[PDB]
Amino acid sequence: SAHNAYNAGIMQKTGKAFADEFFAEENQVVHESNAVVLVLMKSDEIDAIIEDIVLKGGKAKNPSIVVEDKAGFWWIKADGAIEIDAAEAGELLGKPFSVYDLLINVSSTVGRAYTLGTKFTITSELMGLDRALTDI
Amino acid sequence: SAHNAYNAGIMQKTGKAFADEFFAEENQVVHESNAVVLVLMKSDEIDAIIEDIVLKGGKAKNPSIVVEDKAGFWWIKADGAIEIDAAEAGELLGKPFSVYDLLINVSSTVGRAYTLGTKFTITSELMGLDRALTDI
Amino acid sequence: VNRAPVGVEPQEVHKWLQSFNWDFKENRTKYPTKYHMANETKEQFKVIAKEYARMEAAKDERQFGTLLDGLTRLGAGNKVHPRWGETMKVISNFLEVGEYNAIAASAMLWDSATAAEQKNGYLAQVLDEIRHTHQCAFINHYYSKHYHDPAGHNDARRTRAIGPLWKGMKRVFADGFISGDAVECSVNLQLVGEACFTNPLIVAVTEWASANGDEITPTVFLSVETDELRHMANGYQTVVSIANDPASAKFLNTDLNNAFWTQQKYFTPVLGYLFEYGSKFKVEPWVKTWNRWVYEDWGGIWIGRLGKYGVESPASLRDAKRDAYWAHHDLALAAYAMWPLGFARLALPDEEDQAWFEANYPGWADHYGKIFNEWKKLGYEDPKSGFIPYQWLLANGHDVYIDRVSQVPFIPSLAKGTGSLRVHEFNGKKHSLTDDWGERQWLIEPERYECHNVFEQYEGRELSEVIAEGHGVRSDGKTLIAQPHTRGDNLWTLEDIKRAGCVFPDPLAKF
Amino acid sequence: VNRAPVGVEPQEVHKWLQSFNWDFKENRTKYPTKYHMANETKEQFKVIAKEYARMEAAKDERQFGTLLDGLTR
Amino acid sequence: AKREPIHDNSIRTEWEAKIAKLTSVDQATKFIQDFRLAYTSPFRKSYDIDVDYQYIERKIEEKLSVLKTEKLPVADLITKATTGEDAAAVEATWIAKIKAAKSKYEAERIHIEFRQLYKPPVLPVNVFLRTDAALGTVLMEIRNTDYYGTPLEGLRKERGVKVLHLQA
Amino acid sequence: QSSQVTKRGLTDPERAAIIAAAVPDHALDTQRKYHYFIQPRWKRLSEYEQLSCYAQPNPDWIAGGLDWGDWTQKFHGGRPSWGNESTELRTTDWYRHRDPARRWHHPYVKDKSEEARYTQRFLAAYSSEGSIRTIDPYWRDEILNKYFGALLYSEYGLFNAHSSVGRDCLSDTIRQTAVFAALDKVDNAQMIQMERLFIAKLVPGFDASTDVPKKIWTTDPIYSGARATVQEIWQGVQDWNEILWAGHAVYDATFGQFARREFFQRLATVYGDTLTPFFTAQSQTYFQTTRGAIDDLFVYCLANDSEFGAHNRTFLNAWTEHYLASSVAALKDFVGLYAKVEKVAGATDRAGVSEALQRVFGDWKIDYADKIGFRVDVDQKVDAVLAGY
Amino acid sequence: QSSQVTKRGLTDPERAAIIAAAVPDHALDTQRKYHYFIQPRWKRLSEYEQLSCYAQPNPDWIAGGLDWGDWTQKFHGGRPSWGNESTELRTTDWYRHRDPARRWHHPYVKDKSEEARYTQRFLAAYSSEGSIRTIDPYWRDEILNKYFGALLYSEYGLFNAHSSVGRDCLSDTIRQTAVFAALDKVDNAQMIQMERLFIAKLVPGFDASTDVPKKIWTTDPIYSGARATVQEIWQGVQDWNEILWAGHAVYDATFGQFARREFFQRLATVYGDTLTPFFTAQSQTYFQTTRGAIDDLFVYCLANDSEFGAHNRTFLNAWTEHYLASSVAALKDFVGLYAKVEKVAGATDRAGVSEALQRVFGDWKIDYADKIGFRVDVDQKVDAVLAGY
Ligand SMILES: [Fe+2]
Ligand SMILES: [Fe+2]
Repeated sequence: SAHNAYNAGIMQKTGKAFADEFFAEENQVVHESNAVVLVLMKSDEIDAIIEDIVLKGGKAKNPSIVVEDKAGFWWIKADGAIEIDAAEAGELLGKPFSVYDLLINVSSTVGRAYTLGTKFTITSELMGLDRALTDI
Repeated sequence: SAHNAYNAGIMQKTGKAFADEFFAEENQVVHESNAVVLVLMKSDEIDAIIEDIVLKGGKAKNPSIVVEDKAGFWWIKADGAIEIDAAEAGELLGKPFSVYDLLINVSSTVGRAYTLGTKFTITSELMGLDRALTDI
Repeated sequence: VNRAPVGVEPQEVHKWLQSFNWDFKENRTKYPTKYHMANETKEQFKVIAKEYARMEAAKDERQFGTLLDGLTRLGAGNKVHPRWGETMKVISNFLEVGEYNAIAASAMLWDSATAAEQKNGYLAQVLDEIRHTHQCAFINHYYSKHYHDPAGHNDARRTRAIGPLWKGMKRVFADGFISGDAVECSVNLQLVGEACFTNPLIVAVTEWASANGDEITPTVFLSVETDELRHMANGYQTVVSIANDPASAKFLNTDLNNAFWTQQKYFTPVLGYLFEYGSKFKVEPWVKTWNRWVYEDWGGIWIGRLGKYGVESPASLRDAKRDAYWAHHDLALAAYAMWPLGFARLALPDEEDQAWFEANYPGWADHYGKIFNEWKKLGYEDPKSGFIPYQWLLANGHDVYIDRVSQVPFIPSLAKGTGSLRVHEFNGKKHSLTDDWGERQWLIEPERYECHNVFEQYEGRELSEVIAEGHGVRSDGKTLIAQPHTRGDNLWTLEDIKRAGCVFPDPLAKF
Repeated sequence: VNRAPVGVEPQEVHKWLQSFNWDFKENRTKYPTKYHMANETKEQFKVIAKEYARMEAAKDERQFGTLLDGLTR
Repeated sequence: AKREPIHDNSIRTEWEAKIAKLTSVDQATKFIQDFRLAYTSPFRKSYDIDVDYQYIERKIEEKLSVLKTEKLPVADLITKATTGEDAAAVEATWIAKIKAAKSKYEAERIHIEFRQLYKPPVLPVNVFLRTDAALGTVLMEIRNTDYYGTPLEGLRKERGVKVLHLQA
Repeated sequence: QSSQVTKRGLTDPERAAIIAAAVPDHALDTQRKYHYFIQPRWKRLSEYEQLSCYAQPNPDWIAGGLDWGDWTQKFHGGRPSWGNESTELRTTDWYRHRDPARRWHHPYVKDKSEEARYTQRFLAAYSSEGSIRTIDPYWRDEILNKYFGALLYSEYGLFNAHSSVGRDCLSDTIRQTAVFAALDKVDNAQMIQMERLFIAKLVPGFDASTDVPKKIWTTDPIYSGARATVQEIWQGVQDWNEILWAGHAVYDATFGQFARREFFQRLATVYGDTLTPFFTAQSQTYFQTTRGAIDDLFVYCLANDSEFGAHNRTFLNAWTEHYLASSVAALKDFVGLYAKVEKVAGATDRAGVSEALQRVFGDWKIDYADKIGFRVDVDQKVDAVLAGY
Repeated sequence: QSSQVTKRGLTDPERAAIIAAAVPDHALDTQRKYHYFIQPRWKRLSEYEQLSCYAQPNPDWIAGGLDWGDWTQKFHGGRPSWGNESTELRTTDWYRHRDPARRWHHPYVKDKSEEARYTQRFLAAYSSEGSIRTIDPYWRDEILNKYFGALLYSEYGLFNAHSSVGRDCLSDTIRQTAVFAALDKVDNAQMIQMERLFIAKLVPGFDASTDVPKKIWTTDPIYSGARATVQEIWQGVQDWNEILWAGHAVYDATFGQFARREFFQRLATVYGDTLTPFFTAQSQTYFQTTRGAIDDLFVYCLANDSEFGAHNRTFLNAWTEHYLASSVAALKDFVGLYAKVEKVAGATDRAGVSEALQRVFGDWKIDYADKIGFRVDVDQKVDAVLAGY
């Protein structure tokens, strides 16, 4: 749910309350996270994918997804993995759309991201170490 | 000079004063004009051509030119003819620029307009009747 | 061998185009015409197929970049004033049919020409009008995705068939382009339609769009007209190609005056209505726009300059000027009174609109403004009023007639524009004509003008049944697409219309 | 012969990339390093030269459209 | 009158019933010529089915065209009208009639009647379009000569209208 | 300046504030799919169908139309703006055609622009390479310059056949297919003349003028049957379905394919011509793209229309027998050209020409003839044209 | 949502009003030409020069640099980030090179994208045409599949030679020339493998795996000298000027041009191969574009540097004699391939191979050797390689 919000946890605090937790001793080492962050650049194609793929079928299969509006881009954070099938996006948009066309407006990935077939996947898994990459 | 302004002559009048001249008997037939009107769509390339070609060398050789800002486009009216050399525009812009590239943002012509070599000409002359069209 | 790098530039190929045609006995146009296009005519723009595509694709990439990237990211599609976003339902889809039919018209002229270069000029236009068809469609497609009311943006190719304004558009920008002497069509399409009226319709409108928050339409329409200027050259080339034909002296000024009146009859009132009543922020009075673009510049630079070659100032110009001042206000009375038959939402002029109308058209307040303000008090906007102004007009003797030739509506008891009612019976059928130029056309050519009008098709039927049958409803199946206000609440439904009990009469039954 | 319309998609070419290298004694990096990069490593994005250019040119056209047309106007 | 709906109504249904009962090329040719003389052009005999005749005419054309391909030899499809006449002879006949016309009112009636009688599928498409084009060239030349010569009061009388109203 | 500088509603603070107050806080309908009621040919509506379908304002008395009533203005005499009298063929819905390549205007010029610019880069490099030096100079100056040059008039004539098609045809997707096909034909003709103008810059005394090619097209018996067929398809008929079928599915698919692919392209790769295959690569790509659309219109749809398929095949079979005969004659005149080239085994001997004809007619039987029920003996047509060898 | 929705300064009425009040009513300078101080190579500054020149932050102790001081962080031991120790050649200004095609990143990928998409359209049409049927199946399965396939490893090796060039070279326009040249080489290799994968979809039992090509490249004596040269240019040297000169101006201009144009492309147009010339059209266009830039860097500039031209020609002549010898050996091994093809007069006989070698070496003498003062006897090199025929 709301653990994936941009302003989750410490980010809600201001002033001295923020400082106290920012400098707390337990927060001086990294904490492993199972999340991934996906940034999508705003555009006609992306706004349709967001509303009709990510926020419908996507959130139905991964309820942890949070989408936030950052003016020029969409900020997306979810547990585990996010997957976007370029072939489904093409059907939605009514025009040819390969995985390489989808990447025209995929702007950032915090996670392990890869292309296989028509599918773009960003996953918390350590691809190439824990699970091998494959060909078509 | 100012006979080529968008709001020249009758256009300055309002209310009944406008009506009276609009319906005056001498204004019920067309009046032959030696002018041409050129409309340029606003863009990076066009705005440079306007300021560094049309309003410098162009107005130096044809002082009748009037340029007016119509938000999305430039409205240009002059006596006789206006000429734009695409080869000079390319030197100004620092990139390849044929007469066909210039036409990307030439939006309207009231006059006889034609392409010969690198040059775009809009003229009050009756091309093909009074003066023949030629090849390269 | 010489190994310097060389290519072949477009104008090197173009120089050989004229020699591509060859002579045989059957090499003649298939279409009826009074004229003979000279075989030596040259074209003003030296375009070949490969360079055509390179030039047009570059225009496209910049246009679609602006639309799909920049303006979408800015949310521009819903920053338009509602009056104008509604008006663009009509402008872009009505213009679409002109773009579409111009494909066929230019092909008919390509057939009619004998010079390979003149064929090439028309052929480039054939391809441009396909481009513009898809561009107009893309505007409504984009609006459907991004603007707060997609209804009517999303289905006008069928919902336009309900109402009377669409019939008049089919005359000037569809049938008038393709039905007649190739040369009569050319003057309707290119020398008047394009050289004269696409300047206000496509260029000047972009300033009105921008004033009302619309940066989508300028992005597209200004690119559309980059092609159109090559079409203006096509029409002028038509005149050049028949200039030494003795038939020209017999016929040209007649076809020209018919075409000028045909185009102005619809566009002079319709564009003025859409610009001034379909906007919140106004740029300038329509009659000044018409003066600048139509009378002074088109009339002076095209028609005036052709006087050397027998082209006369059109006989109907004096009548056209009276329309430019008053006829769009006349049309507004019909458009507002018959709002349920459209596919756009309308707004009565507000207090500051009214002050602007009276200042620029003195007398407007006492004639038109008084009517609009009475309708407002009667409940024009309110779905629980039971009020539809078309019945108010009938109840006060202000009958509406459809011109059998132009399809333009006419209210003789209220009109200040040009015209007067003539009702003829011929062979058991009654016909209403509205001006001297159209009456002559119908009297000389009755079999060209048999168009069924909305009263003949809808006679005796109740308004809501006609709208339901035509799919003039939103996706709930009950709420009208058309509305008499631009607010987000209190939308009219089929039952609100049915409560008014409006049934179509036969306007000519009384004669 | 079979006359169905076929092409070759980028990932069909990419699958053969790994076999483009070949072994000789001098096939070693020229730069100083403490590490040895394993010869079997695979890449997450299957990109070939032609598809690289197609993908990047499409990004460019939209960007330069927005800049030179829309935002300038 | 109270009109029925536009695209689906009792008039169209009844006429489709009649059309279904045509079984021969000769019977369908007479049916379609009679229909077109009765209900098409400004010189039609009746305006009773004004808003439906064009759709009905389409349906008669469809029946006649299928009967043609079912019952005629292929060469007949190319070179003969369904009246049995030679297509090329029909073409020569009607061009000669319009070129002998002395008024625009005689020429206009010849062209309109040619279309009423020989519109496809009666005449083959290629021969019909060519003939229609030649007739229209003549009709336009006569009509467009001195187009503004006769004043409206004169043209109203020449046309033969009953003037029901003139606004003053 | 004399006129007001108009303030933009998008960015002017005052106008933007007024516009914001007037825009509702919610959508007034949820159907955002442009012309949602079009029936899709494929899984979901395509942008191609959305932007194209029902642009033509046909009434209900032209099969498939959504409008009503008579046209507003017709020809003198009463010819309708569009009408059923324009063609012998019939259908339940004229809007049913789909270009399988789904080309609206933008993808069409996007693709041709790539070919436009790459061609010029290729020519500049080819000139720098000096690759002309290996071309047999007899093939170059006698066959290429004269007889390939003359073929441009076949392409140009096929181009012009579409002028009446572009005016007369009865739906939007058909009109787009026809006009795009027409531009590709005139593109072919201009590309042939571009090759000749190119060779003229590299080989002094090479005459790139059209005078000799035009003379050969109009008077050389090698092209006598071809010119006769093209003049008939272009100017002898006006049924717009007949023109498209005769032009693309019979004449260009038999004579045109033999001339372009089996003669000029194939024999360029036996006489060391490395330039001509660059240009025929384009014409043959254009032929296959056009065929996909011609196939959909005629083979997939009209020949199988639920009410009129057998009716339509009657006309298509008649057209085919007449125009196939003209095309066989055209090939019989054309194979005389082989008397002017070096005899190469399996290429320009009687066996190679017979195998080439077996390819063109055998392909044509599979692509077109079998699918409309037209019965053809491939062997008999090969023998008929070999008569002129 | 958890975070504020940021208001846009461009369109929000309140923020736009504040921004408008802070923007001055006049410009604060009138010089609007980006990096106006670059010295133009042509009549006026080009966008290519504006976007490229002085991006590299060289100090004044690397010839031409505008900055000052030592690098902020160097290699262990003191190797500079960039330094004069990277090459034997010297110049008064490393920024002086200009690609005559003026390619910054956008025109480069724009052009290759046109070739990318057109290629796929051409292949779909070629498959539909059935044009494979006329290709000599021995040329197809023996020479094309095996020995053209093996050539991809020459292109791939030349590609990899640029890795150290891309790190080591000393200016921005040079770096762009080198990287674009590198991508074109790896493009060539992938295109050769694309052709093979394409033929595998049309001809059953055609093996498109790289196993046989790799075996032939690594162990077949036909490629033994070529592989030795490529391994040396790639991994045997690190002078980045030596790599570019040896790779493009000697090896690829002699062996590479003979293999691609004189053997595979030319003989495709004698054995009826209509597919291979489509792909070599690209590699040869890429070679000529690269040559224009190599020529500017080495022939126009470095060989004529006002202070170091004679100094530079000393190294260039030394490099040339060493690598031309390797390339002559490579061609001598390679012409053994002619023993495996059908003897065609003027093409694959001793006279045709000798005329082909006279083209490659004669062109090379004019394009490169004459311009750096290198003395070469064309006839003697032709005789040296014919020794292996
Ligand atoms: Fe247009
Ligand atoms: Fe146009």
